Amino acid sequence: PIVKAKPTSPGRRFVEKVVHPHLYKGRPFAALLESKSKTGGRNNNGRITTRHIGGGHKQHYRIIDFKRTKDNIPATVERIEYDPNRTAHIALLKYADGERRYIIAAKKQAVGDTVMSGEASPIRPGNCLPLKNIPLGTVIHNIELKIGKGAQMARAAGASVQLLGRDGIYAILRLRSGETRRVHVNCRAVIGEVSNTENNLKSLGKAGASRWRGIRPSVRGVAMNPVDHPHGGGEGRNKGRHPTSPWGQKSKGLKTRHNKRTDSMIIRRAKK
Amino acid sequence: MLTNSDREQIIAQYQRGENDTGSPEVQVALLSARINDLQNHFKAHKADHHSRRGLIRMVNTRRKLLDYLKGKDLGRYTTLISQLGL
Amino acid sequence: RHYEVVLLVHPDQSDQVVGMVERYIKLVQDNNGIIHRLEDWGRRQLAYPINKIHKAHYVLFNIETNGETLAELEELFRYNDAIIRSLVMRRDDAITEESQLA
Amino acid sequence: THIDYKDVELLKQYISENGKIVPSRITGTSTKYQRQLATAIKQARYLSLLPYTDNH
RNA sequence: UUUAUUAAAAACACAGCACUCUGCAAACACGAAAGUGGACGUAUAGGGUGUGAUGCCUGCCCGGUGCUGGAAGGUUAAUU
RNA sequence: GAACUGCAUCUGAUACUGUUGAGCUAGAGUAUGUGAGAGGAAGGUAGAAUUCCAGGUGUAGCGGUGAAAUGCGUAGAGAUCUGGAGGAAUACCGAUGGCGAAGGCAGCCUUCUGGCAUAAUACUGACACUGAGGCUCGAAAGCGUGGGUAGCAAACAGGAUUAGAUACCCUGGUAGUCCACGCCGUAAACGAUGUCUACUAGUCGUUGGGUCCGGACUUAGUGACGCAGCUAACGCAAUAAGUA
Repeated sequence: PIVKAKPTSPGRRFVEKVVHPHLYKGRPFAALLESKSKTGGRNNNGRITTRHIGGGHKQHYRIIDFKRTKDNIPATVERIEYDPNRTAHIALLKYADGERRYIIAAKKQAVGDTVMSGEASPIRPGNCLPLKNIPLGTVIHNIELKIGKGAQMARAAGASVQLLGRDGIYAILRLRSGETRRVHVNCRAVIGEVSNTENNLKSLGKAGASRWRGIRPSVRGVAMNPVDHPHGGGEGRNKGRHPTSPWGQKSKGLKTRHNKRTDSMIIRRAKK
Repeated sequence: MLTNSDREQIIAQYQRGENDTGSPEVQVALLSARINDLQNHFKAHKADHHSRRGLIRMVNTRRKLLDYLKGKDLGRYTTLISQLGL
Repeated sequence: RHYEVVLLVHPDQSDQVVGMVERYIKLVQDNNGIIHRLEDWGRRQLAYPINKIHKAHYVLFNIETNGETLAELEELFRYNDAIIRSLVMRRDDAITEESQLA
Repeated sequence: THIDYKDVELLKQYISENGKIVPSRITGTSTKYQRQLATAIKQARYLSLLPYTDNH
């Protein structure tokens, strides 16, 4: 849940942290770990290709099994760990044969329960099933887009999808973005909603809390000069121009979707 | 809730005589078990306000009976709340 | 606690209803349950079209079981895809005599 | 005497041609049995033994 | 935090708020492309824009210019 | 002289109050069997209907009003048929009917759960009533955060009516209404009638019981009348506004 901080300091007056006393306080499973260094949002040309990235805490990469190809072999949840690489929690699995893996953790998933993968699996949070073996109306996550590729959609804290139905070899889904989508019925999904449902509910409280996460400050375009931003310029405060990115592209309703090969996989979107 | 099988067991332990079921000790013992049993119902239904008024009533009734014993037989009172943990 | 459950099976899937009933029968009898009545009403003309069909197969069977097994039963009915409707009752007594519908 | 939701033949004469429960001022049934009459019809309607209305 | 070397501030940033884009080969950015970052992330995420703790709040105008949706009609390129 | 109502200290009395010992069951409770109920909380589901989206038929209107107009419609509306999405409420039953301390509570089903009504036996033996402060609960509206959003609809926009019309009427329409968790603590929160006792003509309904022989009686509610009595009058009148 959330826990407000006492206003003992001005920097602590609006710190509202998410606290989970049920998650592992120890260190992650060593063998499922990878070194991972910050990039500062720079590509192989050394250029900033995504701004406001840089800094933060060193963190390992936990190798999450987004594929779940160990079918018909039961695994028990050894422990639920915190993951710095994502917002969701991760369950340490313990397969019958002793092999240990990390998966995204469902909200309704605790330590000790058994998780199954494959086609003949119970409909319980944690199990990974092809979209044809999942009855309509259940809440799922970790949605595959290609067969055998691994989970792509609904992988963030609190993510969930509504399996609306089937119209042949596709499965109609309703994503949290409000977009109705068809996906091949042979793709897999995991039952339940993703844990850490109270993540959006938090409040960092101070500028240094965002610096701890690798985020650098962001300078509004109207705070610039015209040589740096289309919004730059002016004696005093002024916008003067239609809102636009520093590269000259509208940011108040201009739709930017170029794909014409996936255009037939999308039923509709939602207007609100 | 308490069943008949266990309800008769509390009476049989706080008997003041032959099949009395009316003494202050057996009544307070029955209310105490009933009150503790409903603690599980109100942990899952805290918004239940109409049932909780009934729970307060037996809490109030148990207090009245304990006041009566304290005024009637002090030894019968200090011993009874020692067993019931009140 | 006695329970009276009536199932609505799809007419197309009425060929496995005998194997469907015994699956629940064995489930209840396994967990110290007693089947006080069981009858197959047969194909019946529905009063209104359910799921775009006009005829369906009715199965009634009064049972006695615990809460845990009833939860198993309710889950099976919902995920069966052949039971198009179900109605579970709590009966104070045990009913054995044949119902007037059969 | 007693009433159940499986007395569909008996429930027919307590329901009108368009499917509404007949009021007690017409049939004259007791208040106790009308309450049992109403819930039995309501359950029989759910099981599709009796129509909610005469057009569906 | 800032005008290294006349301006340290009411300027910038900031936690928070809103709009909008983006269904993943994501949008977006570097690049001539390959290859990258975004991100071994996945809409509780990522980008852009504005505003700037908090408290009370945030009225009217879609004529203009944008943006989004629609296609009855008018006009309309190469080509033929 | 009387009086100074008083105060003090002794003595006597024991009907009542106080304090105590023992006992009793008639007030109040307990155990056991049946019964009724929109009592409360959590989940699930069903059928109508509205709205929206997509198609088929079809063509010039639809909608609305006291009339109109705004609005929708030749980009194909309205009507009609077939699908899909979604939210909210639960027609009939339905009832001076029921349950709840009040506020309130209606499809159906399961789970958790409160009180009440009822015959008999057993039991405790005055454990009672009321209650300043206090605490709890407490319609609707409203507020906070997070979801949802079909219909209705404050505000708002337009059309009318009018001298004007910041209204009534019309076409739209956002907060709200819905959900979760918290605040708020107020209503003509009314029976304008505090709670608890006992007693006082009667008549006719009705709900849940019970006991007798279709009736009769007895209970606990809920009504319509109507004596005595009360009331300024209205009126109340065993559910008192009568007698205490």
